[PDB]
Amino acid sequence: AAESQLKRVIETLRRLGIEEVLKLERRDPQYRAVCNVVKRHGETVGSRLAMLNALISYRLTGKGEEHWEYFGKYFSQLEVIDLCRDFLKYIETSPFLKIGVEARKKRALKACDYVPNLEDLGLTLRQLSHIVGARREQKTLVFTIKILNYAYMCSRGVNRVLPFDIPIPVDYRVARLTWCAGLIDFPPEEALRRYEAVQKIWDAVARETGIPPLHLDTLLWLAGRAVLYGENLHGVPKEVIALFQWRGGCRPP
Repeated sequence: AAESQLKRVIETLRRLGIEEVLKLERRDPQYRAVCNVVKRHGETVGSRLAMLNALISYRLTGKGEEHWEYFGKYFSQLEVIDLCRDFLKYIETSPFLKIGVEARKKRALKACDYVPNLEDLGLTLRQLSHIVGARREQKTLVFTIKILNYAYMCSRGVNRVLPFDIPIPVDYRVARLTWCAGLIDFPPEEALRRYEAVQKIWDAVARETGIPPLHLDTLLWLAGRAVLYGENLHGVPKEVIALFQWRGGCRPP
């Protein structure tokens, strides 16, 4: 089943080009928040704020979307002076960051002075892995690279396709979608533990479709909104949504 589902996924996602994915990224509320902050604060400060927000985008109790919207509103309308201090204050203030707030502050503090290199995202990922103390493939780090690409694209007014060798950010949602598409036969909880196995599947999809993993992430966001949450944004077509409804209860309420 897993082999035939992988083929179906590839041959369906082949109907979409990388240029269409890049266009969809402009619609992502994460992109919009980042871009609003970069326009307000410039590339260097805005990219650092977006980076720090991405680094602490975990244990959000289902509020990731609201959290990015709040980030964008908070910093788009506020002067930033001492970036580290201002970020730490934001962590304390946010309605969305209350779980483990002290450890969020400590992680942000580790990265507070770090200036990402937006034109060498591979070196940036390696540096972040040392700063944060995580494997390069860990969800929050690869997600941070995606967010940094959003900041770069917005700042420079360009498209830039991410590397194939940076894997997809595997959170419980992505694990659930992978299971819902019949690509794994072990449950989402186990998949999340074994997140590299999930990444390997999406790396095969990436290679065969021409859509790098961090861009496949965009498609999974849209498909997930439709299938898990019942919010059809019409960013992906009906046949893409249907991929993720292979298993019985993979349906909106």
